Amino acid sequence: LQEMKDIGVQADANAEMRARERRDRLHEALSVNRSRVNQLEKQIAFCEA
Amino acid sequence: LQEMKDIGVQADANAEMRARERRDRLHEALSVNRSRVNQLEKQIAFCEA
Repeated sequence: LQEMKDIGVQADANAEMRARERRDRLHEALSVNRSRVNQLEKQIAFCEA
Repeated sequence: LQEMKDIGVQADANAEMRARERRDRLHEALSVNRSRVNQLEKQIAFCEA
């Protein structure tokens, strides 16, 4: 129980599913935003050249 | 010790230091590799054109 106080995380079953859903949708959104950025930078680099 | 084998990690302090050092040298080398590839790609696209 002291180890639980040291890590300082509530980790409720409801909180766990909610946390993974938000961070997983965020991981895919980051990958999509970064892919758009890379695509637009390649197009812009081609336009410059 | 069974829990330590269920999480599947050796967890030795001397190995922890050696592992982090080897990974950090590789992370630094990879960052340099990406940068080199980006400038040489610019050179390639420009010189070919």
